[PDB]
Amino acid sequence: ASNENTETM
Amino acid sequence: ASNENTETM
Amino acid sequence: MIQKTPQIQVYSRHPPENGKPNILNCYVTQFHPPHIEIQMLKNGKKIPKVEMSDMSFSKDWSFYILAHTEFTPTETDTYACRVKHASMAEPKTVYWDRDM
Amino acid sequence: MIQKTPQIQVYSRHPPENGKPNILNCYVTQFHPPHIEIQMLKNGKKIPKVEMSDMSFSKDWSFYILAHTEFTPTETDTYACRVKHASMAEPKTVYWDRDM
Amino acid sequence: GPHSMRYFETAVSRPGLEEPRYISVGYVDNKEFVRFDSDAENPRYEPRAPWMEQEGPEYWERETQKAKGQEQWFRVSLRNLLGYYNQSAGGSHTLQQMSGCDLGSDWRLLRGYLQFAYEGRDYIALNEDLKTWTAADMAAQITRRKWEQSGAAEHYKAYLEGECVEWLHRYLKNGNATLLRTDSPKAHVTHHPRSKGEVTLRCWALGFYPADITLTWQLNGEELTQDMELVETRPAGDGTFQKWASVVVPLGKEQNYTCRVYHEGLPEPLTLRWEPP
Amino acid sequence: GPHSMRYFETAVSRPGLEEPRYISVGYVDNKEFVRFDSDAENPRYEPRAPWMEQEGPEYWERETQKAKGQEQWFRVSLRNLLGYYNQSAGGSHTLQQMSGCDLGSDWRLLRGYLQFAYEGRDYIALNEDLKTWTAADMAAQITRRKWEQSGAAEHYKAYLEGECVEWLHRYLKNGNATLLRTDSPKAHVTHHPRSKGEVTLRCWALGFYPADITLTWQLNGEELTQDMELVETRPAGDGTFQKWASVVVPLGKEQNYTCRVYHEGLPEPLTLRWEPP
Repeated sequence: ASNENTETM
Repeated sequence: ASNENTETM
Repeated sequence: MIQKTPQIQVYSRHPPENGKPNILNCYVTQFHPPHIEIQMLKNGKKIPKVEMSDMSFSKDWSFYILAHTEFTPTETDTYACRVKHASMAEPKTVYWDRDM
Repeated sequence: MIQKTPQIQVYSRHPPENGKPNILNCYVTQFHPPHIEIQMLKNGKKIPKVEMSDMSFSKDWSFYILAHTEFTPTETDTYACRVKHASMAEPKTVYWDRDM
Repeated sequence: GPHSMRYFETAVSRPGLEEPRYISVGYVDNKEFVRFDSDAENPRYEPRAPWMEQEGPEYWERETQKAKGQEQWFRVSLRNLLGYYNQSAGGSHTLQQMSGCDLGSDWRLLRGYLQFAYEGRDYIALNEDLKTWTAADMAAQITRRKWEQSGAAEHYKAYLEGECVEWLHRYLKNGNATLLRTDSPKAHVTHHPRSKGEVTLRCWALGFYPADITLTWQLNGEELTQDMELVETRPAGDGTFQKWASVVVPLGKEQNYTCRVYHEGLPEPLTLRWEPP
Repeated sequence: GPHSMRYFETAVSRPGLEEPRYISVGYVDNKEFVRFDSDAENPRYEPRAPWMEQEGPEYWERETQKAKGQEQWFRVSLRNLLGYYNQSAGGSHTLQQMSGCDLGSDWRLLRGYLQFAYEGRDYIALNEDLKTWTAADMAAQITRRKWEQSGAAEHYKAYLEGECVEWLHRYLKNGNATLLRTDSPKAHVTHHPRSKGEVTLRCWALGFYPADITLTWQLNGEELTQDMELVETRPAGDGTFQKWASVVVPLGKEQNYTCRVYHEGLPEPLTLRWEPP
């Protein structure tokens, strides 16, 4: 199961 | 003594 | 501006045997940007209906695709794989050599 | 987008001799793009009136600059060279080591 | 043996179209197991390994919904970067990500893994500590401070040691039959004549899975170090692999040289040499 | 000895301003002789070697006028390049050029030289033949195809074998004293003590010109290929160079190790060892 990144770059 | 390039890139 | 040169390998799925139907693979690796053009040709004429793997990349960030087509090796018939990529000035054509 | 990491060398023009006036060089090389920031510092305080070489590049296309300041080496006084460059995440500080 | 799970996410900026092509590829023990592609007619996570089909329609839904969330993260990340690197162009730009976890043989977590790349080069990576970041260049430093403030490391830590591991155990439990599976290599030596009174001996290794194989050429007990030519392990296309190793050897002295094939799918290591008709 | 002349031209696109910073640097035998910089208060070719002052303010004017024509060539080539690589930027872009000629000891032309680079990467180069071009990538192929039609190679050929050579002869004639000159290295070994009963032996080579030098460490009469630590040949700043090579050697067994310095300015190669008073 994948993750979701929080804050963008 | 330098050269002068002919045709542009 | 990180243009990585594609590495090509042209080979049969099963060992070549003249007249025995086989699969010709064109394994393109080590390239970047992912946009590539992979042609597969019989006697130089582009082979239509060429199957291609899905977009995968490696631990080193380079992309890799596996093009392959159904083929029946003959003494006369010459097969090759042509690759156009942003990183190359002109298309690399790698010929199938049954010895490798 | 070809960001090449700068290679720094901090050294004296003539062999160091405590109390003997000398020149401290900071040789930056192997970098690209040419825009760089070179600070030279005594005990951590930026040295004012630092002379810098003119814009030169090498056979490999990398740029190089030679920063040098007048200095009189002491046992206590610490010298270093700080470089900020597009290719680096944070500024590389190379300390002068009279043994090299 | 050790186990790993990775998600290889790619976002390729499409010039003009204000939505890239997001591609998430899931791997369990280096074997593709799930895949998401925005370019699909109806974009959703699809089972890329048979044992993945045991999941319920909600596992697929939870993942597909996550993907939609990522697709957005990439758009923005991809824009901000073009910003940081003064690229403001309608030239394709590619942002990649590798996230995951490595486990011991005991399935206990060894390492958390999170790497990002822009335009093929490393951009930013979270360190083995799952606490600190490493930026590749000046533009990457913006993301570092941005993420040091965000506290973003902590969530990734939480996922990599938590969700990632818990999940990997399920997948390994569920895929055991397919995962422990091995196709043994079928080997043979080919004789390729050449100039200066020499012949190239190609030791072929075909139809093997996993791709990890060792091919060695031996001159009467001595293992050859440099006269050896090795091709990168290539996929047969049928799910198996191929590799070959060749040596230039003086003619006649053909059967002085022996090839050895080491693969975990073999009942014992293959020892073979040139068989002339 | 062999002789060379090179013009190292650089054009750095400045964002906002609509003209780059052109920098032409002349070298005769790898030694900076003339220099042009657009960023100067009064931009003009300046002597950077004393023997260049024999040239009349007439000569400088001919060159300065050439630089103005290059300053434009770059600006356009920069623009066009930015197009091929879809780089529309308010970001700086750098185009570099190396042109010139190599001569034998007899001053007869050996090689014509013309290379171009975009962003620090090779873009296009005219081959040794001074007839055909080599493009680094697909974008560079536009310039190749553009220049094959233009016949641009022929003019560069004409310059590199003609003007370049004729000129270099004048410069070599005029700078003879300064050019034929070699500063021999002044060497010495320094003793740097350390842990586990080992010492670092630093063989220093100072105040030498040209920068080409070879430093070797020898144990009883056998070179220490991989043990040895160099440093990149660095400028003293006074026009001479410095280099050093170090080896970690066990204590007492110091004088078992010998340093050799090979330089063309030496009446014979320097053979050194740790001399403790």
